[PDB]
Amino acid sequence: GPLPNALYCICRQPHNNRFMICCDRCEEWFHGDCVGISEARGRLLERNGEDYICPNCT
Amino acid sequence: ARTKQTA
Ligand SMILES: [Zn+2]
Ligand SMILES: [Zn+2]
Repeated sequence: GPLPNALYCICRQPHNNRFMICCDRCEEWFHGDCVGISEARGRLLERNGEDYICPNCT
Repeated sequence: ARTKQTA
């Protein structure tokens, strides 16, 4: 699994136990609060199996 | 979508 000091997202910062979502087009991980996805939306997207497309990829 | 939720 990845090390705790790996970098992600548009912000180039670690996971830090923050809510994150993976882009199905570029495979990068994004902090929800960086890209506009609430935890609640994340819960729904995870359960409904729908793709997430990040801002870079839009 | 794949997510990580605060643990
Ligand atoms: Zn971020
Ligand atoms: Zn993307």
